[PDB]
Amino acid sequence: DGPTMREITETIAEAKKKVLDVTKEAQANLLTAKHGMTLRESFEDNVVRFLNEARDKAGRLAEVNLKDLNNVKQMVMAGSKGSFINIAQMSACVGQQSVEGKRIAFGFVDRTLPHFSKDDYSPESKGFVENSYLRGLTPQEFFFHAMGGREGLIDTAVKTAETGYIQRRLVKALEDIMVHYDNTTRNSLGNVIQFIYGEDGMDAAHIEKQSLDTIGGSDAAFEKRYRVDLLNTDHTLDPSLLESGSEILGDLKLQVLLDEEYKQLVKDRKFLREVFVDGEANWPLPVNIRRIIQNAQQTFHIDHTKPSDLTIKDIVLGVKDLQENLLVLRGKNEIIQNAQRDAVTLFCCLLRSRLATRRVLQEYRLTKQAFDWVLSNIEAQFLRSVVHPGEM
Amino acid sequence: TTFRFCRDCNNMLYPREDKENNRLLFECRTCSYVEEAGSPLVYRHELITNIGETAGVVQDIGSDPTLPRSDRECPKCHSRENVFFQSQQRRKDTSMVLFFVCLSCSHIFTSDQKNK
Amino acid sequence: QENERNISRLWRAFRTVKEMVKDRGYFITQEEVELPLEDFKAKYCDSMGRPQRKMMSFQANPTEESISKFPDMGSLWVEFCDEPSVGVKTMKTFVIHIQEKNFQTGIFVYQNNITPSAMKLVPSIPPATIETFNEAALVVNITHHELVPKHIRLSSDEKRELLKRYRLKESQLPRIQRADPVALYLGLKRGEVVKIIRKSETSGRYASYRICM
Amino acid sequence: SLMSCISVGTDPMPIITFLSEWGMEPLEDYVPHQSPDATRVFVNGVWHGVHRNPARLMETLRTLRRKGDINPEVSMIRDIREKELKIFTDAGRVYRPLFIVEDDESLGHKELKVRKGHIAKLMATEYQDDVEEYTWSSLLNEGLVEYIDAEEEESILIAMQPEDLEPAEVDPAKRIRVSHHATTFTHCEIHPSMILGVAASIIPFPDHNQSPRNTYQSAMGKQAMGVFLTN
Amino acid sequence: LEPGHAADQEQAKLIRSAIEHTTLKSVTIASEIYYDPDPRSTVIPEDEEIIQLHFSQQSPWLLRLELDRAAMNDKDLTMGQVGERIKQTFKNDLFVIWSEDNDEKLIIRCRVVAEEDHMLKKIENTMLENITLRGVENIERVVMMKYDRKVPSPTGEYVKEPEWVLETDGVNLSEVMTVPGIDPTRIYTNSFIDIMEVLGIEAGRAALYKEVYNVIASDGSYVNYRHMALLVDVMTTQGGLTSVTRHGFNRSNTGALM
Amino acid sequence: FIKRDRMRRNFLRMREYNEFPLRAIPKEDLENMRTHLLKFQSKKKINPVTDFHLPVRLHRKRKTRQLKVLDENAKKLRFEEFYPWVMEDFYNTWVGSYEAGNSDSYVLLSVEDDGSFTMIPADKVYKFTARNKYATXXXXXXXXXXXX
Amino acid sequence: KDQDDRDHFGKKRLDLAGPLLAQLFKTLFKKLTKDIFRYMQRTVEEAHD
Ligand SMILES: [Zn+2]
Ligand SMILES: [Zn+2]
Repeated sequence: DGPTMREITETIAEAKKKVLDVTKEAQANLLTAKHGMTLRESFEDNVVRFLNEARDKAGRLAEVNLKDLNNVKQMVMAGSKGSFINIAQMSACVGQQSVEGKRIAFGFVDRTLPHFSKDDYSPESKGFVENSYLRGLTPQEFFFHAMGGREGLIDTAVKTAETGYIQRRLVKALEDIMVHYDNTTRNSLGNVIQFIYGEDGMDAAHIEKQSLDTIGGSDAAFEKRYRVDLLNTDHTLDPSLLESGSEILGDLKLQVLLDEEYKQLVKDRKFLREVFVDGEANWPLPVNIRRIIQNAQQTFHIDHTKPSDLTIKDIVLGVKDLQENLLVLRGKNEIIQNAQRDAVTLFCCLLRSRLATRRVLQEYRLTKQAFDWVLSNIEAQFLRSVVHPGEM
Repeated sequence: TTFRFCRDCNNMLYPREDKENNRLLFECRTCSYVEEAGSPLVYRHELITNIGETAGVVQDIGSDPTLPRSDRECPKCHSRENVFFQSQQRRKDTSMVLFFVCLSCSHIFTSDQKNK
Repeated sequence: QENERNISRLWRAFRTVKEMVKDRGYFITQEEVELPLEDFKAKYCDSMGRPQRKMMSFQANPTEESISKFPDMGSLWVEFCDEPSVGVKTMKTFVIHIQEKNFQTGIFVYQNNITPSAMKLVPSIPPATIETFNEAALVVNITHHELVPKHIRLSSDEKRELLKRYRLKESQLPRIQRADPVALYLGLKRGEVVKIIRKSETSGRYASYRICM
Repeated sequence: SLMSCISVGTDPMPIITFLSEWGMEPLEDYVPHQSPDATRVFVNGVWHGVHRNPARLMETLRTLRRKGDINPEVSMIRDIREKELKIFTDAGRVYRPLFIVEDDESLGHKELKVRKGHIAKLMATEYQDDVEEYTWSSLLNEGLVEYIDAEEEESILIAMQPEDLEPAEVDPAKRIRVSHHATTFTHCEIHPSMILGVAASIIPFPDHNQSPRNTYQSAMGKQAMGVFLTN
Repeated sequence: LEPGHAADQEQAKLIRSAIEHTTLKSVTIASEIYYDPDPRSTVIPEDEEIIQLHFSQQSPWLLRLELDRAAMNDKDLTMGQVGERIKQTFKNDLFVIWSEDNDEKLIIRCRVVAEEDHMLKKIENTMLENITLRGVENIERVVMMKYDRKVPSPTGEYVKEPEWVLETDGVNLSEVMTVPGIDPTRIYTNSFIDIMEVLGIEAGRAALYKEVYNVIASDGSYVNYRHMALLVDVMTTQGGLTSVTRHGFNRSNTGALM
Repeated sequence: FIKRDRMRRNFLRMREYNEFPLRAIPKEDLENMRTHLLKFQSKKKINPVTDFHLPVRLHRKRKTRQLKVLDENAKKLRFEEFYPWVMEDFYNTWVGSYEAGNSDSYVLLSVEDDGSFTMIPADKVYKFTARNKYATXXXXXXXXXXXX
Repeated sequence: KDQDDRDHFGKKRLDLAGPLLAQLFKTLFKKLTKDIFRYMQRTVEEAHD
């Protein structure tokens, strides 16, 4: 529209005034460059920054001005073809044409083209294309755009020519490496590269991004979630959650089991604090527990306001009995079981995090057949997520 | 630094220390021509070079069509018709301070507002 | 000035020496390693202010667990040197001193450099060894870095058990060079298998086994 | 490009003979202490001597170059800062024709050398083919168009459109152009569309199209089906 | 830097002033040689003030030089500590004088116990090039950067805490590691070779993995941990770093045909 | 906005002094003597031949059937006279060399006793150089002294 | 002064059929002259017609 075209003209005009002001301050020797660069480098960074800022702002205005009846907006919102840069260069402004990441250098004596003056540092003469593809381009801009196009073609050609050589070196570099029938990655000569493929023994076709609930959350949320007290009123158990809640309260054995589970989760939280120091809880792991829980709730018709028939020993002893069923190595010696525990520690921490008494009795409200079905599905999918021996 | 040449020989005059009268001299090792010293200076390196920025200034610099034109007046003759160009010394750390060249008295006055 | 800075570098290097010897399996208490700088200067520095490295030479005794695991492990004798360039006569006094005191291993720390004749006069008394370390190289312990996992020196029975359970020859294991500052830190020899415990981001605790060249 | 040609080479002897008649001092008589401000003369890279008046000499060589005496394929450059005057008459140089702009006119400002009467006679001869024998050579011998290579292009100021950058001073559908602050326009472009080659000339509105598509079309234009000849 | 001295600019300025290479030529505007036969008395009328102060058999030839005060500021220096450096460089064969910081013109003069000029000119080269005023070798352009660091809060979740981190041009890992004022337990190098040499094979492994992973994440692509781990391990299973070349697996037995 | 292709119909529908004479010396003296020029290279302004002292002396110091290359005339006559002359006494030395390029057009206006002048065309021109001022040399001694 | 640029198109010379056939015809003409003289030397040396 008209007003949008005027807003783009003023947007570019303000950037032109900024480049003229920084240009006058640079010619007056009133601007000191920062550490690491010189005056010309900082000046070019300021000019290029202002021009790209004006081009991006004009592209945003041209994007907002368009309605939903346009087809290019439907193709951009569809995610098939088109982007924001395309409509930003066609509807608003092309932008700054740069060669080798720098402005248009002087191919002549102190000037880019023989059609401008010497010692000209104006953005228009240095490669800025203020026109758009809708109204055509000027010759001094079409020439620089042709330089950028040829540079793009040459760069792509070199990247492909080197990409092929890299591909051959990688293929012929990693070829005679496989996994034998012992879950140990070793080449044809018997040299062991990795004692366990991927340091976990899982194929790259059954891993999904999972969230670790042990480190996530504050300390008040951690103690608010993983503490189910029976003899104390700080984190007591709501008796309306389960049918026998009136008999679970006051039990010392189940409270001791809750103490062991809570201490185990705390040790897992310290371990995760030592392993991942960045603070991220999302990591790729096998077996999706959320889909199993949702399939159990939608399968057994598990809704809200429904007392569960589970207890503390069923969930605690159920998880403890499921942790022993996870097997990747079929050995029975010391080193084999040590590698199995060290290769299953993280997954056991995830299962102990997602399979808490409060999380099942409070939120999930799972029953006996639903919980056992979840255990069988977790063990099953864990037995299907194992990498097959003999894969290249 | 701005050394002289010998007479007839025209060779450079190497410095010779005068131990008798304890004074500097200039000699020619080809012949026996030794003249006195008018200055104790001999050598000057001058690391940071600032000259050459205003190189190539000719009497016919005002007839160059490729050069631009400005409207700033000269501090001497007060002529608004002049031709400006940056430093001729080509280097990475060379500043972009303009050099104004008046088209009347041929004076070279710069545009630096910090140091003049 | 430079004297206090050299005392500080010698103190951090000496602490690194105590940590290195403690990691080898010798009995050095925690309070002996965590000795402050003011006490070290109040012990091994004269009234003028210059430190005395001849008094810093001490003896290391293996722990009970190290003897129980390695019955052939003996005591250690740690010496330094006040000379900037270690001569051959000082090295002769070190070797003869080790032969008199009957130590299984030895550690000699130099300041700048040692003559090549002394370095040649090192494998003279089998099966005893001598570890020559630089004072400027032991300023910082490399095992306290984040990119350096944990290393444990195995025994012969555990090596044969590893090669028997994994069905491997000694050449099929990942090899580690003797020139490794880690191998020099632990003082490894030819045919010794070490275990590397590293904290992976896909299993939490990954173990590896290497063997020296 | 569509108006680009290759030089063929002439004879530098008449020029060297003509320079010494106006006081061109030979090189062997040169003394830098007696003539420091002398301008060096170069003919095909050979330093024959200097001259203490490059203004009148350059004006003479240019006036005689526009009249048709000297072959227009010869490109002469006068580097002021370098204080040199290169003369290239060797074969192999690529040049292109451009108009000549004159500042001294009866209107009070700058204007092209070619007028409307020359265009009228030219079109009269073109549509007549009674005739007036007014062709491109007649336009060249009268000093109205000149060839320029890439060496002389360093010392000239070219204007794009004639009736847009020469006179001195808007619908939002037209493209934004530059200004006319520059006064010393020595030459003017015949037409910008001539910078493209043969294959790119078939492209309709290549300004509104990105360059790599112009390249791909310029590559597909060399293999399309058609009629090459009639025989 | 250290967690105790974090978010501090002056401390980072001290560390930068402790490792960044500096030379005598950096501060030198110009130098000039004079013939002044009398050792004590100087013909130059200005420097007489210096002659009056810095005084209260030797060469008749004088070497003199002038420094940039701005260089004395940007690179923190003292005319005193400079003269100290030269005196402890050439020892006693070259007598030395230097002007005060108060002097609006920084002056340094030196003499010695055929012509003396050539000897002085040799000493000039030694002065400019072979004198390093401060900082360890192969370190330039130390850039202060505010990097946010995720560190655990005592409230149970991580918090971004900006700290000053020193980016560095050039490389010298061993020397930089020993300097006091930084964490010797934390330091990285873009050249994994140095990490291999100094910190050993395991550090070389992890560093290699970081280098590969970097290019992948820079391209804006995701690759599973398994593949990169396998690749890195293969390059390190024979000890050290092994090239991926035709000189990196065709120089070790695998069968003549392979 | 369209290509105007109907221009054929539009163009078809639109169209005190002192005078002294000069003389040429008879060619007999030109056949007897050849006039050459002298130019010194010692920077000293004066240097006349009277100060050059006496006695001034200027003197010049089996196969079957095969193939020859060729050569021309004036270049051969100038190539065979490869012995430069020298002027000395019995000491100052001046050795001249050819100039060649300064031939072209050079006319001499020798002034006689009367105001008239005698014009003589210049044959050649030579540059004399004052040789052996310092008096030193070495050859092999300098070849071995330059190896230090 | 900056380093002399070699990518300046004015410092480049093109070669069409003229220069190419000049080099070619030059070398071929030299070979022709050499062969003719060879026949001359053979004729005068072997003493024939
Ligand atoms: Zn002389
Ligand atoms: Zn003026």
